[PDB]
Amino acid sequence: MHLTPEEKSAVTALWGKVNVDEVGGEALGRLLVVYPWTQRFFESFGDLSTPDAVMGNPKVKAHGKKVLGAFSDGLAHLDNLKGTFATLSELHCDKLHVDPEAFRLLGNVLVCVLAHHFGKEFTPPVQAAYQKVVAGVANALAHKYH
Amino acid sequence: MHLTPEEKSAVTALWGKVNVDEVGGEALGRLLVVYPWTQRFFESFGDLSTPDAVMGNPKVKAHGKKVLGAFSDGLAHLDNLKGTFATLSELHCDKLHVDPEAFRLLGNVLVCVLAHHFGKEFTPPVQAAYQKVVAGVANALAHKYH
Amino acid sequence: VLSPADKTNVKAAWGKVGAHAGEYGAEALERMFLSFPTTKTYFPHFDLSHGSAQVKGHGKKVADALTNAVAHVDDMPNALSALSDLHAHKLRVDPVNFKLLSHCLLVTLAAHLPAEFTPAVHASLDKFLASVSTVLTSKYR
Amino acid sequence: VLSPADKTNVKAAWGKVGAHAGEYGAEALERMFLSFPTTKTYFPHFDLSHGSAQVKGHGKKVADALTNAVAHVDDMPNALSALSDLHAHKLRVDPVNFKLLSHCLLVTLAAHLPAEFTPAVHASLDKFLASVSTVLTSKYR
Ligand code: HEM
Ligand code: HEM
Ligand code: HEM
Ligand code: HEM
Repeated sequence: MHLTPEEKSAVTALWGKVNVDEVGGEALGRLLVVYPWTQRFFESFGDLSTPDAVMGNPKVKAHGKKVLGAFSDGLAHLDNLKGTFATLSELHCDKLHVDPEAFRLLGNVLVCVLAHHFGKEFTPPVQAAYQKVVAGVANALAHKYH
Repeated sequence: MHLTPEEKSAVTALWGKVNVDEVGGEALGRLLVVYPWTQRFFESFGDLSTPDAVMGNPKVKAHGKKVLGAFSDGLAHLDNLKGTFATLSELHCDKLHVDPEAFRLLGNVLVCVLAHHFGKEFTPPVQAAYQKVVAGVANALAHKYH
Repeated sequence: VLSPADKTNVKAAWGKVGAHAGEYGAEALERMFLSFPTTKTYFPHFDLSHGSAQVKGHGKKVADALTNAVAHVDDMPNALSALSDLHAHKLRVDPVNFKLLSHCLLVTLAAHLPAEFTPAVHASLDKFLASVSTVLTSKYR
Repeated sequence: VLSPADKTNVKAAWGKVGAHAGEYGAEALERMFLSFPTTKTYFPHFDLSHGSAQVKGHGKKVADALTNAVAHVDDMPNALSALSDLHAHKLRVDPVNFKLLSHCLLVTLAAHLPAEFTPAVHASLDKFLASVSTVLTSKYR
């Protein structure tokens, strides 16, 4: 990344405080609610007819945990997100047909969730560093599209 | 910059046929006309009140030629655009205060200009090479923003 | 908002398209698939090969809709309601992709109507495509 | 288009902001300057340093205008005519920028209105900032 040692440390330290279970479920559900068109990829999850139905949907919650998990592991390879997400980039392209823009929407949803959770702790400088990571991750994942 | 050898040859073969004086003038004029907000950077250029006032403005023509001149040079260093464009990047940021989005609008306008001029010669695949190119240049020009 | 001028511009340039709208529709698609490969994620079911009949068939449908929008330039929201509903509810194309297509349509027209593709017309067509895209995306959320 | 549920959600959320809108305007700007440094190109004449009174003042101004918009949620176009004017013909900020400030505004609200920043309120506020953005850039061309 073009992360400053200071920026790296900020990312790393807040992350340490994250419950991926809860944050993953919420980020993905919020995505499905704020930007309803992203639901086109989760037809099989069920009833996403309402905020409550999305937020309550266990398939959504569990998919959320899987997504943040992989995200979480990528924070360990911040100096090579490209290589960390290569196989995932091909998958998303070749099997899933997910438009990379959704990677971007999620990213911003993630930052909103983090702010939501951490209040005060989630400062301008901390958000700045997180914005670089989400951007970085999205690029990494979209990297193998052809 | 994922320019395949064949994409690179294509950029270059077409660029051989371009009258940078002319194309520069057209691309810049056209930008001030399609996205009039971009006129915010040229208040000393005089009358930009109408399409003819812009397209014909001697100052717009001269500036266009300058801009495309710089771009042309960039085309000879497709390998090192960031390096090629670093002092300019800094100038646009620090002195001119030019929002980088302006670099992307100009790229698209330029692509329309090349389509307009070459007609059928500007094939789908040639367009795709040029799309990579204008993007790389815009990115190079924004690399030093802070 | 489109001005009388814009309207005249669009009707005139589209006027020139005539019977090539279909072919120009197919070409704008190919241009888009080639320059912005991410757009391809919406056509997994398509043969995106050069001269694909699916692409031909699709380019005509798109051109017909644009032609329909020009015909109803003073009532686009209503002339396109159905297509607006389809995109919002079934297709669910991310908004960003409209701009990509619009762009490739402009390149296509530029490539075919050199005499008409003036700065003024260019600007008018760009505002037009933007308007169409807004309508098609209006019922998204 | 803002639904009645949306309008309610927004008025609620903003209701909670209260005497802090000025502070939240300022905070949103600060987050914007730091996260999207290209936005600074529009404020060369400002002291963009932390706690700058220019930034604080501008923060108030923006907040106030948002307030006025929530209040005229039913007639935004009219309530913000002047502002749409200023932006289209004087300021000439690129439309892409509106989306960055909107985002920094959500983040700020979320970080400050924990209980109130539910998924449904989040969606509404976003739509709202989007509508405000559309209004402010409607006379650009
Ligand atoms: C932070 C960015 C993301 C990461 C790290 C990520 C990661 C993953 C992982 C690890 C899987 C597991 C599938 C497997 O290994 O077979 C997966 C599946 C999937 N992802 Fe992504 N994802 C991301 C963003 C998204 C977004 C934004 C969407 C759509 C809105 C999406 C749609 C899907 C779908 C539809 C599947 C398949 C799940 C299934 O089989 O039901 N992903 N993703
Ligand atoms: C391909 C992208 C571009 C290139 C290669 C380029 C190149 C240049 C060059 C070589 C100069 C003269 C430098 C000097 O004065 O020392 C210049 C100046 C300038 N450029 Fe850029 N430019 C580009 C895009 C833009 C765009 C899109 C805008 C605004 C919409 C812009 C705004 C300006 C302005 C306002 C000046 C100074 C003009 C004056 O002398 O008052 N440039 N540019
Ligand atoms: C101004 C731009 C657009 C217009 C006028 C347009 C119009 C149409 C029309 C008329 C159809 C056929 C509906 C039918 O079956 O009767 C269609 C289908 C479709 N469009 Fe759009 N559309 C536009 C933008 C987009 C974009 C940007 C994308 C994605 C990159 C897209 C993706 C699709 C898809 C996937 C279908 C279904 C095709 C099929 O399965 O046969 N559209 N569109
Ligand atoms: C949410 C949308 C926005 C609202 C409601 C808003 C509101 C305002 C207000 C109320 C003013 C002050 C008018 C006066 O001085 O009487 C203003 C000025 C200004 N705005 Fe906008 N603004 C918005 C978005 C933006 C964005 C995204 C930018 C740039 C990135 C921007 C750039 C400016 C600038 C440069 C000024 C003048 C600053 C000065 O010299 O004091 N605005 N805006």
